[PDB]
Amino acid sequence: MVLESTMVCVDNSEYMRNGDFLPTRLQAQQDAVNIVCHSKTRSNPENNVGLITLANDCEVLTTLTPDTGRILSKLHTVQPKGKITFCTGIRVAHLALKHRQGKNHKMRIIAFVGSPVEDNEKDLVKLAKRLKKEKVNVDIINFGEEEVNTEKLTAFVNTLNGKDGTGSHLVTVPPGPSLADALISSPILAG
Amino acid sequence: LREELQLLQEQGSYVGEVVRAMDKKKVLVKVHPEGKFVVDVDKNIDINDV
Amino acid sequence: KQYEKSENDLKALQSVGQIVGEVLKQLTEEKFIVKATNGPRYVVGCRRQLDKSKLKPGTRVALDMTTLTIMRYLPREVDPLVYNMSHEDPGNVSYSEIGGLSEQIRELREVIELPLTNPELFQRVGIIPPKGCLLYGPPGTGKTLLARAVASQLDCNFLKVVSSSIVDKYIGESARLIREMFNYARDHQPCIIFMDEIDAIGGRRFSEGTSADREIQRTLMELLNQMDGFDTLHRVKMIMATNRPDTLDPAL
Amino acid sequence: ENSEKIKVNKTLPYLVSNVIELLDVDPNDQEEDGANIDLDSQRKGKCAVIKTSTRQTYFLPVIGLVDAEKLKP
Amino acid sequence: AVQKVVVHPLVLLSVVDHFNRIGKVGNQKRVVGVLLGSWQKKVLDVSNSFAVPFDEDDKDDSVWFLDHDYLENMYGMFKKVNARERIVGWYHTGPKLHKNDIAINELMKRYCPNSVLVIIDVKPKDLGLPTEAYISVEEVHDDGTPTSKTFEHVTSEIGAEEAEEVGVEHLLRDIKDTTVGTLSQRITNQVHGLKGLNSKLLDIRSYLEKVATGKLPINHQIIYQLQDVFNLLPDVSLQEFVKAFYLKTNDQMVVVYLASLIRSVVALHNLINNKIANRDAEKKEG
Amino acid sequence: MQIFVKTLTGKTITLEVEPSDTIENVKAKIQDKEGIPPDQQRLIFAGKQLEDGRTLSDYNIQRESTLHLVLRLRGG
Amino acid sequence: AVDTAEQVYISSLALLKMLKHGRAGVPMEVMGLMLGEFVDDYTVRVIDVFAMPQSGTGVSVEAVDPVFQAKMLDMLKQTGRPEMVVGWYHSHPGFGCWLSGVDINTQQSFEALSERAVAVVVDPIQSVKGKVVIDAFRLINANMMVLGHEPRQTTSNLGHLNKPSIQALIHGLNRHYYSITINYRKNELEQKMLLNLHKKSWMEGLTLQDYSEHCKHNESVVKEMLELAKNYNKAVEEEDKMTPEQLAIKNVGKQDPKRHLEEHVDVLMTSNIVQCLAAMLDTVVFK
Amino acid sequence: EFLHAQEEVKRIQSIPLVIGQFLEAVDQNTAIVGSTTGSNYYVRILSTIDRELLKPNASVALHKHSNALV
Ligand SMILES: Nc1ncnc2c1ncn2[C@@H]1O[C@H](COP(=O)(O)OP(=O)(O)O)[C@@H](O)[C@H]1O
Ligand SMILES: [Zn+2]
Repeated sequence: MVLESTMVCVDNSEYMRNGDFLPTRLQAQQDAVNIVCHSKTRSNPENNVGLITLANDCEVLTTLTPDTGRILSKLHTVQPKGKITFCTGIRVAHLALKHRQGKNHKMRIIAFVGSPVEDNEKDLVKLAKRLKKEKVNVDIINFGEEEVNTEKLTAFVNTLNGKDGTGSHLVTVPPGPSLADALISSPILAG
Repeated sequence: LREELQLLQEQGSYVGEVVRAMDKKKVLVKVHPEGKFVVDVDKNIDINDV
Repeated sequence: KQYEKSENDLKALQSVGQIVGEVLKQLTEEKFIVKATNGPRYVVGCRRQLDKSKLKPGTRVALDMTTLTIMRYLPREVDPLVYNMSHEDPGNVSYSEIGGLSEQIRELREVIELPLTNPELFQRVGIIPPKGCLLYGPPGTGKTLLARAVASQLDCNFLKVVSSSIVDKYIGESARLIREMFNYARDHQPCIIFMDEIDAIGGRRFSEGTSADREIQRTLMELLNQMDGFDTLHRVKMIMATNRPDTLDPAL
Repeated sequence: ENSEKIKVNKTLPYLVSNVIELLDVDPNDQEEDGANIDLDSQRKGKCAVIKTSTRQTYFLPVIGLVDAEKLKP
Repeated sequence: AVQKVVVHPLVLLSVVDHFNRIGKVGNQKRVVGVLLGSWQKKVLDVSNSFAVPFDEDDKDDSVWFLDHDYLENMYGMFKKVNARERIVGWYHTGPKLHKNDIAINELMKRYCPNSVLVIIDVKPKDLGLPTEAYISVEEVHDDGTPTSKTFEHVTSEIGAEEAEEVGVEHLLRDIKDTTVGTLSQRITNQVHGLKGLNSKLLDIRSYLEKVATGKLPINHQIIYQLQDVFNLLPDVSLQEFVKAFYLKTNDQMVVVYLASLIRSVVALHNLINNKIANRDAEKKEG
Repeated sequence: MQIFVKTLTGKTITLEVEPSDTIENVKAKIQDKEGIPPDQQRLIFAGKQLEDGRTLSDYNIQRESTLHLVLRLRGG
Repeated sequence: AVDTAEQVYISSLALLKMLKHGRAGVPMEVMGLMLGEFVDDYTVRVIDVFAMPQSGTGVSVEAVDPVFQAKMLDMLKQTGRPEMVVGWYHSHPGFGCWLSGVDINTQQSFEALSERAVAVVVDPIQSVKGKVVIDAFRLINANMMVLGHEPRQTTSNLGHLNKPSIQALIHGLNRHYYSITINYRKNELEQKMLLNLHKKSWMEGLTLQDYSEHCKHNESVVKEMLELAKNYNKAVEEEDKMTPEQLAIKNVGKQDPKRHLEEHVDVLMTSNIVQCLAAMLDTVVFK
Repeated sequence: EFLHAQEEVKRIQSIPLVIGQFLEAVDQNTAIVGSTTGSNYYVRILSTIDRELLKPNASVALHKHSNALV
């Protein structure tokens, strides 16, 4: 019923091409998209969903829309091939959600990272205080391998919601091959 | 030229032929297709000019 | 169901008829000179998307009543006296019913039936086929009967004229039928013309008699023009029938 | 209410005329909206041309309160 | 190839309103919209335009936005109201084109196979002809570029239509103009001509002073393609060209000498015709 | 229940109706507040044309939903 | 609550959207909405104009589905800004630019919803390349037919821009409505570029046309100019003493001395001067 | 302004035009035409028309209501 604009950041880099989740990570992250779009539909039809990737190009396959059947058409032949790119992936979700049609919706970004990022801690803390200046809450869901026992991620989330924040969370990966419903057992409501 | 646009939004004039005049400042004119009309003369013209 | 008929009539009421006229020439891309059929001439325009190449000097269009602009190009008129003699004959048993003149039955076949069904043999010798024929004889020998069996084959492309209802009370208007006839015979390509009893319209000549005779002779000379004239004919066959051939014009 | 409205606009005084011939126009290829008129090409049925008693020919695409089958030229 | 485009004057004004919509930010916000035209011929037509949301940063010019969903629906409306019209390309308002401006073309070549841009200028500080258009090809070079991809100059002009000449030239009455004046436009045309000559030379020496000394890439672009410009430079006053000005200008002097010889006699008719009418209306009045 | 009738003139009209009411009764209430006859009235709910023969429960129109009011536009 | 001397501001984009939709749908009335803002209680300002899909007859025109309407205004809000409908427009092709009996029927529909809803009349047929016949009207009640309708505190909407035309007061003025004045507001940015769109590059300013045809054109024009001088000797010498209004009635016909003689000299002048003078600069400037 | 004045006269054509034929001319800027409506009139002419085009009994255009040479 609450007013937001779901911005999901999918992963079609090469490190999703393995089987540390049970069929393949692609169906694992697709079923995560399956449950969040039904979550945002049964919450409020006024809410709306747009997607972005973190590949060589950050591609807007669907601009922000309340219908989810278009998103489910895009998830097929997603081609998990490319390099993870991070510092512009938030930036292309940053300036996207200032062109919304309902300004009462909260700018919320979810992100699916299943690849090791080569980010600097200086580049993210510039992005983190940039998000302080516009009041954007981002909840990152971790997949697979990354900087394991996440460093520069908990540091990024805390330096996003510092000084009486805690509206942004960091759900790390459950390091176990299982169905995606067990991944979202705690994030079924929030982080 | 500026005045001219109203003056040509103004009705035209018929042309007919005088057969012969009669008394009391009237003539007898078939116009082109139609019958003959007993009409009035102007104040600038004369009977003797007809 | 009865309400559906009423709603069609609600739609039917606000239709406004359109002026019928003919295009004289094209002035510019959007200026056109047309003429109403009852009289005067106008300067008009099309809408946007009328395919203005098809507007030619001589074509016919429909005009708006108030704006007085071109709505649609249309095909050619018919002057429904022609419709009263085109789709009007009822059928007949063929020429097996007639008998006793099988030479003339064969003789008519080469001038009508063969050169349109088989035009190749005439090109091979290299001679244009003949145009028209003449039937004559005593009454009741079957001159009209023979034309019925020929007409019973086509039943769509046969024009019959009594050659006595052509006359009128006006001065023109009898030629105007004949121009419309051959032009209708121009449009459909394999046409047959049949005029029984020419002797009303035929005649020979008078040495400056009644002005009523001059109306007949001017009507007669439109045939003498439009059989030979300037415009030649193609696939237009003319069957002619009479009782006395002596009273006819030698130019015919 | 409709048969009342039919009675009003179908009066008694009429102009008589002649049915010259009958036609049937087809639609066209392109009809852009904004300038869309139903009179142009939205009807593909029958149609007729009429000369009045005042020596004036008219074109009407909508026939009226008769049947096109019963009409002959 | 397309080899020119034809731009109606309804656009060049339906761009500037959209620059006037978001123009309250003042500093910099580039307008990008969608161009509509006719799949006409080798020569091509431009009729209509509409806008699309777009923003982009100052550093890292790779973060930019074209709402595809807005582009599908609003063009679906214009396809609905107008079946004659379909897409031909796009435009942006930037005075000089930016580095970002090639990936925008690489997006929407999936809409029209030859998607063409048009650069306009809301502020032509140049008093010459604005609103020039480009098209992208591949010109793979001796250097070993995998794809040398840069836009090509295409000539352009302002179109005309019978209804829009009514509405435009009605609005020209807010200023005075001499279109009817013969040879008053002409003397300005060589003034507007040679001003264009001086403007292109002050620009080219600014490029040439930088690449001479200190800083610029000295590359095998213009520096010898501009050497060919010096190669033409006709040697005007030499042996036989003198016999081109003294055999042909004096031809055109005689025609002017003829035209003066009648114009003086024509004005002399108006003397006697006035001097007869002057004193003979006087001598009968008195 | 209350609803909202949003015009194209940026104007919001509130109406107290019932979920079982017909659309022509709602159009009568608009005439009660404006004097616009219901033939000159068009009602759009979420991009859908509304018909007078149905009810608000037929289109799942509930309390405090947003309608769109477009007027008849014929000249001539 | 009272009227004033009202004033209809425009946008320059609007009038071109007015006539082009009107000219392309010429033989019937074509319809559209009008989109602007109510800046005060005194003046009104339109900035945008768009049409809708329609369906017409020869005598009437109707709109179609209103699902186009709200979805059009929705996508104009998110690109640019939100705005306000102020009225509407249609055409009267070749007519006397006057509100018809159906045109007035859609106005109690519109004046009841918003107060100062403006009806606007355009005609792309009586408009020539010089000037446009634009028109806008404002409905008045019949219940206040005796009482005054405007307070008339100035002269600006009384005797200016015309007295009302005889073919428009025959239906309207000042019965059932009142007219309203229209001017043209101009932003500086479009004003500067509306000025300069008929000029070219320096290529056009530095051409030398071609000397073969230029001498051929001079060979052409002088040749009949000899023949104009042949006729000029006869008529000027002739001068029958005829009280020259009778000279001025026997000259309509084929008669033309003194008129082509001024004309061809002007053509031979401006061609030869520019052809010389542009050839002068191409030697002084170049090398 | 005189060349702006010539152009603003030209709304008078606008093409619902009817066609007559020129017959004669009385004096300066007033003439006689024979219409194709059967009758015969006494009309006024525009100062724009070049007077070299007259007397073949030329085909001319006329106004509908006011019936002048246009
Ligand atoms: N050869 C024939 N065989 C059979 N019946 C004939 C023949 N000739 C004439 N008839 C009869 O004559 C009638 C038609 O005569 P018609 O063709 O009018 O003669 P004409 O044309 O010379 O006046 C037919 O009803 C038919 O019964
Ligand atoms: Zn009207």
